[PDB]
Amino acid sequence: VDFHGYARSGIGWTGSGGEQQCFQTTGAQSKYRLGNECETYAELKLGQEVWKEGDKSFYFDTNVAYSVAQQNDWEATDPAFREANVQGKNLIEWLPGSTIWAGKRFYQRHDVHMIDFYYWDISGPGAGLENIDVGFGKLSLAATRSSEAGGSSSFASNNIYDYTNETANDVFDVRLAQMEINPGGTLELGVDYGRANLRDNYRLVDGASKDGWLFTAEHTQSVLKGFNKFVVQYATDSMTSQGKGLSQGSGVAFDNEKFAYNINNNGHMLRILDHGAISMGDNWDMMYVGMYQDINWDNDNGTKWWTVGIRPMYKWTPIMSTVMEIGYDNVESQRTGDKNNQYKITLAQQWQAGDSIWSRPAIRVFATYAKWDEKWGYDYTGNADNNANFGKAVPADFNGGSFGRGDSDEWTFGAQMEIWW
Amino acid sequence: VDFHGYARSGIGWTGSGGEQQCFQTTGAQSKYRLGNECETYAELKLGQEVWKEGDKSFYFDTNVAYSVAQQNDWEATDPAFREANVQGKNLIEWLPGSTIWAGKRFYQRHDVHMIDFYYWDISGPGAGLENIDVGFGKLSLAATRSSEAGGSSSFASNNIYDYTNETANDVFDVRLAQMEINPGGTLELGVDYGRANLRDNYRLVDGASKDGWLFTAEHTQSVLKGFNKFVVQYATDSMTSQGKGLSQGSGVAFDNEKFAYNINNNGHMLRILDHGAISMGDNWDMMYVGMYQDINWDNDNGTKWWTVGIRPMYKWTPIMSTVMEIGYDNVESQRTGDKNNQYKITLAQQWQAGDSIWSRPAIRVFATYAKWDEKWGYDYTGNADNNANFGKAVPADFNGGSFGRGDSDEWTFGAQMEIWW
Amino acid sequence: VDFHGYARSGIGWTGSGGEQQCFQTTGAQSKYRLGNECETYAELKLGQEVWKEGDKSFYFDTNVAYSVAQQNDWEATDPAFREANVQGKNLIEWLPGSTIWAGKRFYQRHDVHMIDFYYWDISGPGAGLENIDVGFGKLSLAATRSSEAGGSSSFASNNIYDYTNETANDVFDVRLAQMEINPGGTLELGVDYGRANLRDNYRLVDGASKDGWLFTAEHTQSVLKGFNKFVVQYATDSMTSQGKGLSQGSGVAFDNEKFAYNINNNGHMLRILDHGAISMGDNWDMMYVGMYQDINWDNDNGTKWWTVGIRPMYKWTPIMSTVMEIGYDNVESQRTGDKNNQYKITLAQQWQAGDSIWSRPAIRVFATYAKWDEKWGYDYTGNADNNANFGKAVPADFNGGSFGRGDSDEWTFGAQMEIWW
Repeated sequence: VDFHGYARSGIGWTGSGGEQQCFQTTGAQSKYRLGNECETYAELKLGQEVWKEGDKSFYFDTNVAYSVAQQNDWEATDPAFREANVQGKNLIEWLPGSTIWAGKRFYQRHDVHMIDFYYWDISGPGAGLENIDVGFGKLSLAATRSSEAGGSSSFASNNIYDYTNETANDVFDVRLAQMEINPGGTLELGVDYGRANLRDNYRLVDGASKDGWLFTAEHTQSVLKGFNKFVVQYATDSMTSQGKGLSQGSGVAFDNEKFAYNINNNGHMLRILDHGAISMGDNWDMMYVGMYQDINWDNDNGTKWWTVGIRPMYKWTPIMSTVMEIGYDNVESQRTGDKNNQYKITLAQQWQAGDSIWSRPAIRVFATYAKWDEKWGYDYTGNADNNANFGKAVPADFNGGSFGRGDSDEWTFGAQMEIWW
Repeated sequence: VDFHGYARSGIGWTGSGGEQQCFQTTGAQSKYRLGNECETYAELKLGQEVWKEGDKSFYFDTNVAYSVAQQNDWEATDPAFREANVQGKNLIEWLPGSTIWAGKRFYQRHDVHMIDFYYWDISGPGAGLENIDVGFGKLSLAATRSSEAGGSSSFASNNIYDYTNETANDVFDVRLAQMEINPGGTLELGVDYGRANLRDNYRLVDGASKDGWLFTAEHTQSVLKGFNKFVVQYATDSMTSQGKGLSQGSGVAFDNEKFAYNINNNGHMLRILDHGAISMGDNWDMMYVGMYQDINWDNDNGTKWWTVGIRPMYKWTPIMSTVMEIGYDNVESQRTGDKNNQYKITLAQQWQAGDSIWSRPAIRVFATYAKWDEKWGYDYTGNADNNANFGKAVPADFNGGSFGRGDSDEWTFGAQMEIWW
Repeated sequence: VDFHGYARSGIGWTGSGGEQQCFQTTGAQSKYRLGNECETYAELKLGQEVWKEGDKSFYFDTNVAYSVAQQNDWEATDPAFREANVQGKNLIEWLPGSTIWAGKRFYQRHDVHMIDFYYWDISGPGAGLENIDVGFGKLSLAATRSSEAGGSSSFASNNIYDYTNETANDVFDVRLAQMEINPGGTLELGVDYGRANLRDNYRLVDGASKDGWLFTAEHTQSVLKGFNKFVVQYATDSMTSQGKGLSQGSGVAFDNEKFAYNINNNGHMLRILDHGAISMGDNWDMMYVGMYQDINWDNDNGTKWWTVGIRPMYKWTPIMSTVMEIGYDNVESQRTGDKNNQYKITLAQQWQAGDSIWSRPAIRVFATYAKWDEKWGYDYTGNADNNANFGKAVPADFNGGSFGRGDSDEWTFGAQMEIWW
């Protein structure tokens, strides 16, 4: 039985009082993690090679995830059964070294550690033919699925509230990788096409985006005993809302009172990313990220995002270090032109099982400080029926209420463990 | 740590549109599985021999099941803790080779693969003395439990709605097996007696069945490098509703609005079964089933069921085959004499880890087609209070509404994995 | 992968009718377990040493618990993710043999088997430095967390119902152990300080206890090839309600209708305990417990508790025994001076994997008998709004209703498995 996973768990306090709090800029899609995570999260994998005959083999893999608030011992929770798939390597003579798989599986996820941001992830139930050797590089094919809460209707109606049927979306993915465009550099290219797949006779709202495209290109260059990736992505319509490769072609959302509202996503998004990890000598290691993301929608409710931060680690011993992280966000509302921003600074003393910034288990003792000044927010007051601006970007003082997080300060501090096995 | 289980997971599409659908005849208790399963289902077992001293040993066993819709990545679910038992072999000198066990355990289940039908299953919490050698065969004894949602009352009342207390049922099982009635053939005989066990002073409805019998006889004959089982079962009253060995002696049910209705089951059932798997040479394998089941109840709401189907596999290679399944159902309403029926045809190309129709992991690519013509259905419109025919078999056009599945067609197709380890 | 746990599961019946019942004296905090447990409970641990370099190592540990009613096969449940921590041994040169850990962890629990009573348990999320060698003994330090459902308010109000905010409590623990005060004897001393940690600006009710102390001293003396522990504990205010080391400094509770009531706990508690297990020769083993616990609160609603019982085992064979348990409780209401009491006698024939009263797996067949005479109870009739005595100790016949369990009898009997691996 193979046992693997990820887990993070801990204890913390807030300067001003009570249990620890975490800071994320309103409008951004990520927070700088170090000493800024507030949950016990864990994935327990148990897989096993069930048959091998020479080169031919069949691997079985599973993954059950748990997320709890870590404010008590006995914490009950509905766990999520995220993967249960089978991969068969070399079973097809004519296309050697390639795998065929089917099942619920996390498929080639591309992410950015310090921000816990995943920029290319189409995982879900699915199937595919992986690593076909095309000579200059390796070609892979896959189809995965997702499905939005409602968004379809049993009959034509002008009433949005009639569109409460779960509406399924399909994604077709093609990638070409490990192409050595230069010395030390590699190039991957991928194309994603997603569409809402409707039941016989159901209909979507008028103006519903229905489908879309995602185009990815990533260059991986080896450097300073580390690496540096530079990405460029472009998405259209149904691919813009999630922006990782999954489609939401229905345009319909829901208030907590189950009333439907309209989150139409026709428009486009452009992402420019560069992140990496380099070692500069024997006593220093450092991770870094820089990004610019622009979601411009037809309905003027997009955003323009900027981030940068660095995590330099200095090693006193092969198992004791002092890690520090500094990050900055700035988000501008497409609808109002106002700007939200913040910056975080964390200082931690860790003990890892490795001489790397990439090595875990790690045990930390830390202190974090953050100052923000947010001038806009999302209007979620009311009901999607009571409110006509439900879900729209509005200024901080709109109609005398307060929107946004304010212009304030805070510091927290505590102890935590983190680990992938 | 011993790791075992079962899991099935995949992706699919329906000809006419949307995610894949599955076909089961209204009134039948099973569907022909190949390319006709719509869930990710999985059982993860982790057991371990905890003590051995010679012949004497103690085994610990557990089983946690998960069922999800496989239409998304993160799918939370309440898992079911189905087994947690301890079996002690040879601990009793005077009755050698026998085991004593206690705990929640799946106990000697008899089922029919292609239809996923279990015809003899009394699993649940329980205890027993297993495999006592009686010379001509092996004798086993057990007591297991079940409990219906409500059906008991704290005081005598004429009001059904007063009978909302969980009512427990007990089962006492005795089997005698591995009797060689002929060359290559074996005979098992079993008797099940179930009864509702009431709390001091509680009462059941008038006319409540209260108890019942299940009688089983199964002959296993070795043939064509395979086998063929022929079963005959007979049940009375409380054993007729579930019809696998568990008792439901209260006769009370519940609408989604929690109103109680009366599903009295006095009557009887007779089942005739023959299924098996045979290899005809080196390039062909085939599974087959034939059944006739008649539930005749005192209230005229029974059914008369017929099924037949075959799954012949032809092997191109020791790991590539083409499997095909053809099945047919026909159910007649006891109350109305009308008949529902359907037939399915599936064609699949698989890759297994074996040269057997019985060997998994398996990875499939398939297409299924089904045509049905149902003339009767169950009336579930309304409320058990609003409706007086709530839950009764009624014709397709009864009071102008539509009951049944209709007279239609459809085809689906996709990819799936399946595996027991 | 290391696999460990605990599990208990089984089947039972009640003399007078229905599924088995269990007996616990109203007002006591425990029941004598043998043949008196009514659930399938289980903890599955999967941990693993992930890195070792000489003396230095990092261990990863997890624990998922399941509790079900064992009255049916398929029993769905929300499981509780109770531990997920990392312990690093010898990572700090200057304080050898000591461990630093962080994460959700069960930390040094002290309990009494036959009554399933835990008398010193501060487990929960947390962190600490363990086993520092102080020469005469070993010194350990830790901080763990808990959090009450509500009890805090966003603004000052006189209305209790305004205090519905989850209010977090912190605990700071210090222990000094393995001090050989005598030949064969050891002494542990510990101090716990708990307090409610409020969010900036929140307030607690007036009179709220807010904090408290727990003082523990335990002497472990080796005897009759077994041991005997003698404990003395003293707690004040917020430490009195749970009385194991966790703080509940808010004083607010909640009716099932979510109305808040006031369970103020200013006061103190004193506990005197002595329990142990001794072998007297080769054919006898016996566990025993004696306790006196007095919770005296400012609001007159405390209790004065007394227990004693013994579990003597006689061994016919190295794997067959006859175990018997006899227990007695007597609880007196501080508010009314009335007394509740009961006594239990169980007789069982077991088969263990060991010649010890402490050895499992065990498989039992038993019969239990209990007679009680309760003269007081807690008033839970009504609503915390409807009722002004909601939650108070009141006599058995108060206002003509019946409170308490009565003056009665009963016997049950069945089969069960129990095991820690």
